Amino acid sequence: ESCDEMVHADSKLVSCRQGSGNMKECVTTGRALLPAVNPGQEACLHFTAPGSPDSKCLKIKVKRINLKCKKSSSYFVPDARSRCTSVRRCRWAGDCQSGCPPHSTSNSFSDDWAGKMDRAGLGFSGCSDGCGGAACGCFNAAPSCIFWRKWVENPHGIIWKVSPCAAWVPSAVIELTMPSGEVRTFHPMSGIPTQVFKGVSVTYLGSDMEVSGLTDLCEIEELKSKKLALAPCNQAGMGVVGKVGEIQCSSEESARTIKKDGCIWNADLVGIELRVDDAVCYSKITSVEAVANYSAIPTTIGGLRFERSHDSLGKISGSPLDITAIRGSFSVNYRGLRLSLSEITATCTGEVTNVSGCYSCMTGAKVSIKLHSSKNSTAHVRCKGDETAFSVLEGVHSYTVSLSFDHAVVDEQCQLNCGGHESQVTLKGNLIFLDVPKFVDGSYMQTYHSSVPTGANIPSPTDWLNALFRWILGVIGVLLGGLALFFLIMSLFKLGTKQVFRSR
Amino acid sequence: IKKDGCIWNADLVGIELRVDDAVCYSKITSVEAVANYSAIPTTIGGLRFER
Amino acid sequence: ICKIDGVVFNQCEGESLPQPFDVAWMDVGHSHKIIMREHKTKWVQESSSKD
Ligand SMILES: *[C@@H]1O[C@H](CO)[C@@H](O)[C@H](O)[C@H]1NC(C)=O
Ligand SMILES: *[C@@H]1O[C@H](CO)[C@@H](O)[C@H](O)[C@H]1NC(C)=O
Ligand SMILES: *[C@@H]1O[C@H](CO)[C@@H](O)[C@H](O)[C@H]1NC(C)=O
Ligand SMILES: *[C@@H]1O[C@H](CO)[C@@H](O)[C@H](O)[C@H]1NC(C)=O
Repeated sequence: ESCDEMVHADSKLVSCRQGSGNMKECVTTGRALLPAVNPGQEACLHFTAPGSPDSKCLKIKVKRINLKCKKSSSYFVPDARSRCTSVRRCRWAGDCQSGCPPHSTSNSFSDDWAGKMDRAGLGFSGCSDGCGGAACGCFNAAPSCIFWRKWVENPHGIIWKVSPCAAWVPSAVIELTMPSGEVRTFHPMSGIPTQVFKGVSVTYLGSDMEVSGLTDLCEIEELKSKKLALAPCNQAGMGVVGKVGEIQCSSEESARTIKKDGCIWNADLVGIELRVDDAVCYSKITSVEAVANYSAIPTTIGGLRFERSHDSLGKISGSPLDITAIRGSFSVNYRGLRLSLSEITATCTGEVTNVSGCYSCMTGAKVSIKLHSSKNSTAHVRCKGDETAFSVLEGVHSYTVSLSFDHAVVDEQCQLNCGGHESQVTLKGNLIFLDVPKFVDGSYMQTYHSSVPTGANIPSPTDWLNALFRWILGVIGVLLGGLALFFLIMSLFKLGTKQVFRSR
Repeated sequence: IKKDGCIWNADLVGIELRVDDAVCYSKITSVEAVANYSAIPTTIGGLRFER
Repeated sequence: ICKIDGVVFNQCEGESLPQPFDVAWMDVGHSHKIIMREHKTKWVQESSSKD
């Protein structure tokens, strides 16, 4: 589409050579700054070389500006159950004379338990006292050593993905297109590097917007059913039992098993109970739908409406009413890149065909320009009020661009130049005025709103009172019409008073 | 950023993986990210900090 | 990096003395090699009959 907000910060900053024989470049390094634009615009970065007449540009596309958060940590908490077993034996020797552990023996496995398995998981080797005598099965009036082992299992295999965060910094999407032809996408943050690709390090800056009731919130998501929910989650390994934050592990593929080497649990996550050689285990682990402040996919806590935006690396978003933020300018840095220049530009001349659009408003005024040349794309339009750059194709085609005007009757003379050749163009048409749209029920904001033009807010006497019916004749006609209406309303009022007076 | 001279305490880069991916996200903040970030011309209080 | 054993790689407008440089590389059967710093590898057996 169109383009605006040119920079030209590092023009004529090359140290190239003959260029592989005919024409090439080596590297271009500098720094520029891109101001904030409305969602659905393009910011071009036009370079200028001292030898070549014109060069290509670098367009920046922004679609949505959502309110996301960072990633403090990442872990997976699997579902657990209650499993336990025991064994009843007899003393029959000096191994169980008085107590089971003499001083510190915790290895309560006599090469018979089922703990030496890959699906067992984590547990605690405990022990207690039992019965001694003929009524239980032995021949000694002394308690027998009865050991017990409990653990957790996962029959189903439901895997959850929790990501704690307490920053909630503004972010957006960027569809960057390199001048060579490659087009990629990435999600920059507010002041955080965004995986620099081929030297380009375009970053986004915010305004540090405060939150109303966002203190302890997370972005726990489900993998199988793809169910999302907003609920306060725990912190890193050093945690407290009582809320979310049960037995975790290393990764998702390692979350199917609750074995050691990756799974971490502190203490007191499963209870033990026994009356007579039973050693039964009860369940105390709570599910995800058990803590307080457990929301769902649609969340309207406060002024923010947390929706579920389909996007990679993040599935949490939200958009309040029109905010009109202060500034959202970018910052682009370069380290190294290659670009080819033709420098063989020939005679080119264009003209204006159509013109339409709004007043000085959001979408602007779109103007169609037709060109004809042999070069693929060498053009740079420059005029007063606003500057717009775009790309063309080989041959004769039609192109549509948008410019910013501040007058109803757009009748001026701009200068158009493609490559090294220059010419003159003219614009002539009628435009209209559109204000900021109003809110309607049933509709919710998706990403954000940038800004709305509400500066003038005053009627223009030049455009107004034009299609109603030179100035002297108009004043005379208005005066005659006013006198006629005055006589009419006087006659009507006299008739009304006459009707009210009589026939009482 | 090699060792033997560079100093970092802990928890400066996170690890994330679902199925043999091991993707790393960025958490380091730039200089223009903390609060109370002024510029070369500064007039905080009665003092006019110039360069 | 500008030149590797008398082979033009980049544009530097000047050459310096040779110096060792540790970096991984791979071949695809072409003329020159391709060096790579960040790469993710995966070992697969596939139960091929050639093995
Ligand atoms: C739920 O939110 C309310 C309001 O913010 C808060 O007072 C309460 O402590 C929260 N509950 C939990 C368990 O954090
Ligand atoms: C220019 O003429 C009208 C005016 O808007 C427009 O509908 C038409 O599509 C334009 N011409 C071409 C060739 O696109
Ligand atoms: C111009 O475009 C045509 C077709 O898109 C392409 O074949 C040609 O290589 C382009 N020229 C240059 C110099 O890139
Ligand atoms: C910024 O300055 C204000 C006023 O001096 C202070 O209250 C606030 O804590 C400062 N911010 C930080 C992050 O130190």
